[PDB]
Amino acid sequence: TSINCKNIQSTQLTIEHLSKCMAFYQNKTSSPVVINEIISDASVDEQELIKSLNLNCNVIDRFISESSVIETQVYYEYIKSQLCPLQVHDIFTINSASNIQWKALARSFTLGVCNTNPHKHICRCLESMQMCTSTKTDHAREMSIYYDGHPDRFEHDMKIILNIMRYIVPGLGRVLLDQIKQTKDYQALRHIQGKLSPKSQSNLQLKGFLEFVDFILGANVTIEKTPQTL
Amino acid sequence: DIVMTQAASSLAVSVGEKVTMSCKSSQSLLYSSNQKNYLAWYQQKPGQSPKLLIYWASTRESGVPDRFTGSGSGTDFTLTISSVKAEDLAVYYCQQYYSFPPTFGGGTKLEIK
Amino acid sequence: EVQLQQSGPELVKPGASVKVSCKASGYSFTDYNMCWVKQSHGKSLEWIGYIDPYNGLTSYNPKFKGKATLTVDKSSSTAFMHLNSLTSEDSAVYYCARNYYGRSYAMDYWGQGTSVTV
Ligand SMILES: *[C@@H]1O[C@H](CO)[C@@H](O[C@@H]2O[C@H](CO)[C@@H](O[C@@H]3O[C@H](CO[C@H]4O[C@H](CO[C@H]5O[C@H](CO)[C@@H](O)[C@H](O)[C@@H]5O)[C@@H](O)[C@H](O[C@H]5O[C@H](CO)[C@@H](O)[C@H](O)[C@@H]5O)[C@@H]4O)[C@@H](O)[C@H](O[C@H]4O[C@H](CO)[C@@H](O)[C@H](O)[C@@H]4O)[C@@H]3O)[C@H](O)[C@H]2NC(C)=O)[C@H](O)[C@H]1NC(C)=O
Ligand SMILES: *[C@@H]1O[C@H](CO[C@@H]2O[C@@H](C)[C@@H](O)[C@@H](O)[C@@H]2O)[C@@H](O[C@@H]2O[C@H](CO)[C@@H](O)[C@H](O)[C@H]2NC(C)=O)[C@H](O)[C@H]1NC(C)=O
Repeated sequence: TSINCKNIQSTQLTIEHLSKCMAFYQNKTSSPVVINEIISDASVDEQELIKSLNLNCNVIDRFISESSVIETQVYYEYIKSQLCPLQVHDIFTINSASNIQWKALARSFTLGVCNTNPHKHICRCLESMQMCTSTKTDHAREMSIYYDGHPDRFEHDMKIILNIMRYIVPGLGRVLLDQIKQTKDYQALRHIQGKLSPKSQSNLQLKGFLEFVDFILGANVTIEKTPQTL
Repeated sequence: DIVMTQAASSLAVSVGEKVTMSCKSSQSLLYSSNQKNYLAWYQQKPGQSPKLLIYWASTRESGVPDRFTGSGSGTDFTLTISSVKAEDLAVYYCQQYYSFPPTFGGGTKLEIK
Repeated sequence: EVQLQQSGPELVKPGASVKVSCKASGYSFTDYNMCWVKQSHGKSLEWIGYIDPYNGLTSYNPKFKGKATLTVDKSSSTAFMHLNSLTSEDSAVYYCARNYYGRSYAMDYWGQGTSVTV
């Protein structure tokens, strides 16, 4: 069938499926909407509750972070997509406030492979914003000797990637990233990164970063997945 | 790739005197994300293997005397010996492990008089 | 403590191949990778390449990509450097040095060295 972010089926509660309900994935960069019409197709009780929250684009991500109901988080995320299109897609514009914040985060974090080999393309892309066009195969020939067969190093850089993406896609995306970090199920990260690459063609640095993610997920290394809370 | 040039092929000092050697690099060896200079200092006594003296341009390896100090940043680095002893007469090299491949200096021979 | 012993000296006529051994003791051989350094009779020190014993994967200086080939036997904790088609340039002393990924390509413990003469 098809997933409704306002009504999500119980079996659809996996990183793959929940990934589809991220706000940027809704492809609404425009036509921000008054909340009343957004919730016009919902129970009158839930309408009076959501109206009672007094939501706006600044605090909505925090209300999403506070709720313990994943269906409520996904719903509020849908509300965020219709209410806050510019805030949602602000990161993909090559020069933006959000893009500058993310750039500062990337320059501040040091990947393990960067610490060992600062000359590598990905390090240059994160620090000095150069070399940001490189295929996953170049990354493989270069850094496969660094990652393959090293779970500690792989998890080390993986957590950093999860922080940087944590600040790319707030709200539901951040929840999914935290879930991935908690469960060590790092391959599920594809479902986020795969949905972010074609969105990122205008931003070269972002494109190269996500390409690096694509390479690193494919490193020959065995990881054990801790239990899930959902 | 990077080329390392050292000031003196050899320098002669008397025992007890303070000595300073230079190592200059073509490209800045400082990675701003971790703020660490990728640079190292080796001591190679006559007919022996190089011993690691200093790594990161400042930190000195365990077992290296307090006399040896290293400092510098960007492209300019210097190794400084407080009071030279007889045992120190040797060839001192520097290495950049920033770019590929790691490259070495010509070496600076401390001769004792 | 930590020790790296290398094979005895080698005299090889030009055109043949020579293989040098590096026996590691005092540490876990697969946690640190092995670096090989060509030192000519001059003061010059040249970085040949390194090999991760756990990965088996290698990385060579572009200069020595054709001349050198690095392998390892994890059982005996030994690292081998192989030089083929020796010439006049290849006459030099070859060093085997330990390296830890946490401290980029800085070598703390060095082997005894092996003089290869052509
Ligand atoms: C908002 O816009 C976005 C656009 O960004 C849109 O997302 C796309 O939506 C369309 C239609 O829903 C999707 O099209 C489907 O594609 C199916 C095949 O997808 C697989 O292959 C994709 C391509 O991979 C190739 O390219 C990559 C580089 O991109 C490369 O590495 C490889 O070499 C490879 O060759 C791949 O992107 C895709 O991955 C998706 O799914 C994984 C796993 O869930 C996830 O991790 C990813 O993030 C990504 O979401 C997947 O691997 C195709 O099969 C499918 O079905 C048609 O064909 C079958 C044939 O049997 C029919 O049965 C069926 O009925 C269909 O006719 C359909 O064509 C497209 O994949 C989406 N893109 C992304 C990135 O998700 C959103 O939907 C829009 N939002 C809306 C509308 O609300
Ligand atoms: C992916 O990894 C496996 C195993 O890990 C590698 O091999 C060992 C030497 C290990 O100690 C690590 O250093 C490496 O990351 C690769 O090789 C097979 O491993 C099995 C052990 O389960 C071994 O018995 C086989 O001889 C190995 N070779 C095979 C099966 O061909 C495997 O090749 C790696 N795949 C890729 C694409 O790199």
